[PDB]
Amino acid sequence: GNHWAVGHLM
Repeated sequence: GNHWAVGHLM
Protein backbone atom coordinates (compact mmCIF):
# COMPACT_ATOMS: atom_id res chain seq x y z
CA GLY A 1 0.00 0.00 0.00
CA ASN A 2 0.95 3.64 -0.47
CA HIS A 3 2.40 4.38 2.96
CA TRP A 4 5.89 5.63 2.09
CA ALA A 5 4.48 8.63 0.22
CA VAL A 6 2.44 9.55 3.30
CA GLY A 7 5.71 10.12 5.12
CA HIS A 8 6.61 12.95 2.74
CA LEU A 9 3.12 14.43 2.94
CA MET A 10 2.54 14.34 6.70
